[PDB]
Amino acid sequence: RDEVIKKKNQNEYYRGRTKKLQATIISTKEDFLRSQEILAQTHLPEKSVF
Amino acid sequence: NQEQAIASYEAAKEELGLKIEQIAQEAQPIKEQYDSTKLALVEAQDELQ
Amino acid sequence: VKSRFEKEKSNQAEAQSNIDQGRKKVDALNKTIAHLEEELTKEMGGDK
Amino acid sequence: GYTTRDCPQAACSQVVSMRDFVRDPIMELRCKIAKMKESQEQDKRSSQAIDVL
Repeated sequence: RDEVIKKKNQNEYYRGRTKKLQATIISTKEDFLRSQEILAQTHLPEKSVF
Repeated sequence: NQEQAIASYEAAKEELGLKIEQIAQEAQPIKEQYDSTKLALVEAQDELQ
Repeated sequence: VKSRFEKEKSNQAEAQSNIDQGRKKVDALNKTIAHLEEELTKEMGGDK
Repeated sequence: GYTTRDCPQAACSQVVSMRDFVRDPIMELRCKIAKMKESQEQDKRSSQAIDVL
């Protein structure tokens, strides 16, 4: 019984970690939206500089 | 940046190590008091029977 | 108190495994930056 | 506030005291089972939101 209640506590901690991962993927989606401005090589390098 | 991240991770790891050392040196009195109060009254139930 | 100790030691072991994964990552990155330094020496960067 | 107070619900005109009430564990069992089911469905919804994102 002690083992199963401690593993339930560990599962609750894993759910909290999953919520933290949800926050992190939200932040990464925000970073994706930010890079959507200049992400696809908007500043093309010079062709014949050499 | 991953180097500074792993450095912060090592700092958190040593902080957690100090914390677990503290809670280990602090929980032993609680455990010994628990087992002492348990064994002292089990014999009480035995002598009651 | 034993649940506190167990959760603390479990997240400590998790941090230790994360430190091991970070060591793997930093040695892989050392290998890749050595490869990039070889590429730079071939392209005559810091060499010049 | 009153030494003899009837139940708020109808169909029972008799007064109910403190000794008349009994602790029925089935009710709290059902409430906590419903709470556990709600937490489980919330966890399922969060996991599905994780998958679709």
